[PDB]
Amino acid sequence: PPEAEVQIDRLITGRLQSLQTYVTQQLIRAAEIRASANLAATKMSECVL
Amino acid sequence: VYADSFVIRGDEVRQIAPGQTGKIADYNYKLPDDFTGCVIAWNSNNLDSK
Repeated sequence: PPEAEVQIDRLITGRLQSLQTYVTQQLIRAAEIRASANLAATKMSECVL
Repeated sequence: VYADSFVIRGDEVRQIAPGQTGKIADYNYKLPDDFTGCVIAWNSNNLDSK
């Protein structure tokens, strides 16, 4: 354990950075999708009805 | 604080430290990994060597 803690720390740092990157990309893509969905709702309300 | 006094050989002095293991620091006296304190050792050939 005393010398495996460092390796586990390195792996934890790498995986945490990967997860943070994925979460940020998902947030940005979801914002874009929300903008497109607002546009689609506006089209549905102002064209169909 | 605590004071743990004993007599060990000069070779096994390195065994009294967090982390590394050995016959002395496996069944006789082992330090915690996050130990806080100091380890004090000195030569005593003139007192214990009968």
